[PDB]
Amino acid sequence: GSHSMRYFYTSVSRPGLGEPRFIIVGYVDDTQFVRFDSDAASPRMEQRAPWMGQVEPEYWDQQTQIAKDTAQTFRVNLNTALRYYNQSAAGSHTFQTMFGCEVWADGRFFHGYRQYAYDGADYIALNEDLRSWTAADTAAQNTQRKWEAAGEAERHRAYLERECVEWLRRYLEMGKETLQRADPPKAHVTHHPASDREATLRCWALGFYPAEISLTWQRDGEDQTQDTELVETRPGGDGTFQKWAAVVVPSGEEQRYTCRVQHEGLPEPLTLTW
Amino acid sequence: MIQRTPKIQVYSRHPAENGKSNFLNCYVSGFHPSDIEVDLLKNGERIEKVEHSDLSFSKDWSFYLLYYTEFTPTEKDEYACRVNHVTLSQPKIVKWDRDM
Amino acid sequence: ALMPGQFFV
Repeated sequence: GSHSMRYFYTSVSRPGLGEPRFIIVGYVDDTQFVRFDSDAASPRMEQRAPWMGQVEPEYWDQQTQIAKDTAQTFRVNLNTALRYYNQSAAGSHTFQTMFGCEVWADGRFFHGYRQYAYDGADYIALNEDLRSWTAADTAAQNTQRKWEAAGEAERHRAYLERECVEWLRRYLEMGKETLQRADPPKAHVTHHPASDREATLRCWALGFYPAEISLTWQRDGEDQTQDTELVETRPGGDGTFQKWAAVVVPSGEEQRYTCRVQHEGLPEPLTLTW
Repeated sequence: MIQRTPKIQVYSRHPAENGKSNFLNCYVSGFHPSDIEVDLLKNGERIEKVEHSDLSFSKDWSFYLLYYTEFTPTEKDEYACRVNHVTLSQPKIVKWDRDM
Repeated sequence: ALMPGQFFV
């Protein structure tokens, strides 16, 4: 389908205990490929996907530098927020950004974004025209005025529309053998009594990539979603994802119920029964 | 400030089979702020070797982490995940159930 | 990759 590169910064202050912590994670689609964690005597941008071995060694030095500088500005930003919101120096607070670009399967750009949060709430966001801002409150309006006066939106649009897209295409090629092979789910259903009258059927989908999936129970061929328990998609730990959907049924009625598994690595949707 | 209480799912990487090595996963998500303490327990006792994914977060800004360890399930050994967070009055303990 | 450039709130 489409593809994305996404970055997520987290900055957390710790009054009394030294400098804020600062973490970057970077994703292509549903696979993390880099990390930066300031909690080291000499922190480095580090690979988190093996195809990242294909970059030039300067990449790590250059990305490490940018991570370190970004950590410094977020330590200033944390302090600035204390002034904007008239908060004391005593408590720990959080800054976050996320940004990325999206691309069709053919590599054509179609969406970029950039958003900021303070203490877990929207702070300021780049609008979808990528030329204007939405401030969540009067505190953030300070930042909106600042960034409008300084034409920051254009620097954001420059990166999101060009270098973001170019690098995304380069990583997709770099990691084609994994990034672009969809692992289909390995599915199966299990049987566990509820009453002596009732039993629960659970439909498992394991080991699939990417993360988007459709797991539904049908009774007599029509969808049953007001009686299905459906856990959130969860990581396997090896880069694959997991999900299950369950439904309680009267005894004997098992052949009425079917499980429909739709996923991009499946030539056609799977149908399973007990 | 916004504060969101963590969701907790405990599960194995592959379907449990007694005597076959596996990965015990505890996946905490939807929480805020990010300070959190996660222990994996074997019969009530802390497991020393535990690792976790890099701190990330979702579209609504809330954080998630995967904690995990290699283990070999048996029939008698009970496993659990113990989570502590500012939103919780005491550590929340979610037991591992190989059927979910 | 990231590019240089910093944004102070």
